[PDB]
Amino acid sequence: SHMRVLVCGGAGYIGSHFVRALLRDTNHSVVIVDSLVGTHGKSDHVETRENVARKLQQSDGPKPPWADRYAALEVGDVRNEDFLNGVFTRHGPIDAVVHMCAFLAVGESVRDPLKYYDNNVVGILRLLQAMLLHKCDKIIFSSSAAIFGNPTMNAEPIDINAKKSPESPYGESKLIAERMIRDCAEAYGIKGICLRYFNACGAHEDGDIGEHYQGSTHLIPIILGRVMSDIAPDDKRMPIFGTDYPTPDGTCVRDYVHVCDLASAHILALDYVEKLGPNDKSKYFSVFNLGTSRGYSVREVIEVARKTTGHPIPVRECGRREGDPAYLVAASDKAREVLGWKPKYDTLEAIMETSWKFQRTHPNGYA
Amino acid sequence: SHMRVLVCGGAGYIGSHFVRALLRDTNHSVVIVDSLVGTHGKSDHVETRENVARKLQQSDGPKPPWADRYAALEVGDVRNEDFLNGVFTRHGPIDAVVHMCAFLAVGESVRDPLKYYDNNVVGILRLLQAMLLHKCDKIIFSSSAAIFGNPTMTNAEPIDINAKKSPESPYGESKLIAERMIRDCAEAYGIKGICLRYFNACGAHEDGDIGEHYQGSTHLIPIILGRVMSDIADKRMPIFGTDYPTPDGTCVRDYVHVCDLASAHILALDYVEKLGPNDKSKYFSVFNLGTSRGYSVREVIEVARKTTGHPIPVRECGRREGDPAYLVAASDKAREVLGWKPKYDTLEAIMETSWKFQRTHPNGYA
Ligand SMILES: NC(=O)c1ccc[n+]([C@@H]2O[C@H](COP(=O)([O-])OP(=O)(O)OC[C@H]3O[C@@H](n4cnc5c(N)ncnc54)[C@H](O)[C@@H]3O)[C@@H](O)[C@H]2O)c1
Ligand SMILES: NC(=O)c1ccc[n+]([C@@H]2O[C@H](COP(=O)([O-])OP(=O)(O)OC[C@H]3O[C@@H](n4cnc5c(N)ncnc54)[C@H](O)[C@@H]3O)[C@@H](O)[C@H]2O)c1
Ligand SMILES: O=c1ccn([C@@H]2O[C@H](COP(=O)(O)OP(=O)(O)O)[C@@H](O)[C@H]2O)c(=O)[nH]1
Ligand SMILES: O=c1ccn([C@@H]2O[C@H](COP(=O)(O)OP(=O)(O)O)[C@@H](O)[C@H]2O)c(=O)[nH]1
Repeated sequence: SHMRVLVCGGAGYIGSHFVRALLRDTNHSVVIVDSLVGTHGKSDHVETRENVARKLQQSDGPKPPWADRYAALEVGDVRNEDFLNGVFTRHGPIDAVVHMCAFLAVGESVRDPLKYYDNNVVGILRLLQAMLLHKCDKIIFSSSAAIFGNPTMNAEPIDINAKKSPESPYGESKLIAERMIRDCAEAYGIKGICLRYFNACGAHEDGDIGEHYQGSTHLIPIILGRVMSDIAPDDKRMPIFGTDYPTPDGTCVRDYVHVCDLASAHILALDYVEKLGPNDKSKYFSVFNLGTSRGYSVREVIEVARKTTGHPIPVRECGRREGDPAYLVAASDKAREVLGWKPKYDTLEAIMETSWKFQRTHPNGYA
Repeated sequence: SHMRVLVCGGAGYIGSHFVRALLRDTNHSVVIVDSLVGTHGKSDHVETRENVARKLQQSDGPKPPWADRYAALEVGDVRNEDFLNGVFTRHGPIDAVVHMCAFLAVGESVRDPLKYYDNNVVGILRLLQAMLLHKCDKIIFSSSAAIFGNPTMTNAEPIDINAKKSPESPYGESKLIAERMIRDCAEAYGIKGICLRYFNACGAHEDGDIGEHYQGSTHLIPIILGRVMSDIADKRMPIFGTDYPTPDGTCVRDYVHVCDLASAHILALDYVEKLGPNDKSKYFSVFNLGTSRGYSVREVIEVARKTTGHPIPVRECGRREGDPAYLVAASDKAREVLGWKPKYDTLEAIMETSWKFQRTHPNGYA
């Protein structure tokens, strides 16, 4: 069911996996708008017309059914209202917006709130205003488990409607965005879906795209980066942020969901909003928690990395990183029931293997 | 305590009363920044150097202690970076910011959320960024009872500062996010902030020269008094919703005089100015400002009838979306910590000042 999709932040980690799924599993037209602030100012990995061509060229073998599928790339900031307007006009009519751009280092948001409120909140504001101006009535928003925080001061899978008590400015910025999108449904008829990803991880089976460790603030990429340093010719120990949490082993528990499963959820979300009609209205705004429903502590994740890489990965216990909730695991019944979401990755072992395959073949990232 | 104060939205209804209190009851320097979007693009009422000299000229009798006091006026949008930065630079150093600008029609925020999220949220964001850039560490923010919304399922009692926040409108959401942004700036940059939740602002300065004119107003009392004016200077007074979970079915509110709100800001300014390195836990504070008395829409109209002597015919209508059923304030902390002492209690006295201003201003300030 062809549809022209505008993917903000599409050159990023999760965005690249979503775009690839759009290009290989759908007939939608893809337009990416990214400032490249989260990609070191480069876009060699983006599946533009030229990049896709070079890939099919440099390599030999049966031409894939998606060999001619590519996305357009518009480089700029979504807060630059002029730039944004030009993108909607030149690539219009835009049927749906998938808003993935943001700053997402929870620890950094606590130290520099304004950087996060500006980019995260003003960014979604500008998109919503552009959608209204250009008659676009469908949006899929990248939310987070960070909107939940710790229980109001049993730890079990978090439901979509659990209380929202953000433990960081990052979480607050995602939460206000959901409120804004919700209010636009009632006021302007904008159909929106907020997908709360939990801990995104893994890499596409092809092993060519993923989250490089250099400059990363996330657990697994950092662990694998320590291995990339243990592999190199002779403190390289793996830092554990906080061991005094209200969890079984004292370290934070998270739900690691594969980026390819997150990608398929967006395709299902797009089909859902596209089928909504005027009688649905109460269904114009919906939220879904995306996770495997299984949790792993920081210690357990490191142990899986050790068994996946075959390396020692010496650790070192440190103090808590401000902004971190003790436990964040997802209950995804709504996503499974309503969207028909069917995650292919369940164990961290299989996920970790795809992350390692990508990292171990990219000592310098995409560079 | 000679402090230079930047008052955003200072040309407005509540801002004008706060500025007058600053000029007559303090020795602070006042700089007003306002786009005049809420004042019909005019500022004849603002107590600038010129406007104040005209009052003096027309006045007969000995000069008051505050005869020559005036405020500077910078006309522009706080969301305009170049403009805001220029104001901080030319009038600097700015010691404290009193952020009063915003759009505040609860009913309109439900119909047009983006207009409110933009102005209300981006406005406070720019001010906080400017404060950081220009080394300003003190801010007093105009919050609202709208951040509370309805109670989660009893006994309807005055609302405590830490009651659950369940905004019933985008307007309430915009005020709430501003409080969380200010709070996070305390922890991160050492910015000392106070969020004053005004409840239903009403009344007018005893002088009878400034207030909220009915033409273009979305608020209850100004609209009621406007119905009295139109008849003299349907045409029936509309009651929005009569099926609310209240004693008489209409919304209950806490009407607090703008002059009492003004004195609370002066007390708030003193509170943040006295904060030091040891008072980290006090860098972010919130206070609910109300009389603790509630009046339903029916009761307010009843008071207006007696105050004006006009029949004020009515027509019951449906609910205005975005309205909580009950909003009355418990002001224990404001009284205990700031030493706030409201001079107006009952609505009769308040209504009297509102009527005095309106009846003498058939065309507003025009
Ligand atoms: N990574 C996770 O575990 C996780 C979990 C929950 C939610 N999320 C959310 O998913 C989205 C994507 O995350 P990611 O891991 O792919 O991160 P990422 O940084 O790789 O992707 C974000 C992309 O957005 C771009 N961007 C940022 N601000 C922009 C702006 N103002 N204008 C244009 N482009 C801009 C960046 O250049 C980057 O390419 C974000 O909204 C993030 O908050 C991520
Ligand atoms: N009136 C009430 O009952 C009430 C209750 C609770 C909270 N508040 C808050 O108190 C404050 C003042 O309310 P008021 O009744 O005096 O309203 P008002 O409209 O008279 O005052 C607001 C002033 O801010 C200005 N303004 C708006 N956006 C601006 C911008 N972007 N840049 C520069 N100036 C801008 C307007 O021109 C206006 O002069 C607002 O923040 C309002 O939300 C009012
Ligand atoms: O070097 C690191 C990086 C992260 N973490 C922890 O691993 C968990 C996941 O952190 P991440 O930044 O990868 O994602 P988040 O849960 O903040 O969205 C959290 O408890 C972090 O404190 C850690 O112990 N050491
Ligand atoms: O013409 C009007 C205007 C307002 N109201 C009601 O009076 C109460 C106060 O409304 P207002 O806009 O003056 O202030 P708010 O409580 O929204 O901050 C609310 O229940 C309104 O619905 C009314 O019944 N008729």
